[PDB]
Amino acid sequence: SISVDALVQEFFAQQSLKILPQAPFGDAVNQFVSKDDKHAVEMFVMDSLSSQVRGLLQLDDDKINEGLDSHIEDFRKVMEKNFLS
Amino acid sequence: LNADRERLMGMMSTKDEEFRRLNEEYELDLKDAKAKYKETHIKVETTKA
Amino acid sequence: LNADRERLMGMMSTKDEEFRRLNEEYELDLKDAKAKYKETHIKVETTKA
Repeated sequence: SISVDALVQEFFAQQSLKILPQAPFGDAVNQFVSKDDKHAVEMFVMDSLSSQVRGLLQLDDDKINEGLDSHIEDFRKVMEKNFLS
Repeated sequence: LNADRERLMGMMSTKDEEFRRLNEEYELDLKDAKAKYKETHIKVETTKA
Repeated sequence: LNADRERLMGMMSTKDEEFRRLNEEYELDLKDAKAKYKETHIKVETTKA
């Protein structure tokens, strides 16, 4: 009595991905089965990496040399708060 | 003392030629080099994540 | 001709100054320049073949 798409959507909540945003990821994988886009999620992943590299290049040298482990999930929350639009 | 003075005359005279030629290869290598390491590295951690 | 001799000797001294650094570089340069291509290239053809 539970949809497999609903099952994956709810199970994407327990863990938070290192750079990928969890909610648009579920959206894309659900779209794979919904509109039968056999080749969907690779556009999502390439767009995500292209946006992430562009965003990180906008920061200063001191910030990137000091660290990079935090900025990635900072831009990840940026991505989810963009996804609501 | 005069001899010592023209010692430094010649020292700077040739060190200036060395300095300008080394500046020429520096300009070439700086045009070739830039700071491309960070561009290489950033995609690396992006891909691994 | 005095200033001429000290110009010659200053040229000698600065020349000795210049040659040593290039020799020091060329040691390491010659150590690693010749071998690597020899193995790299042939394995490239071998593997792609």
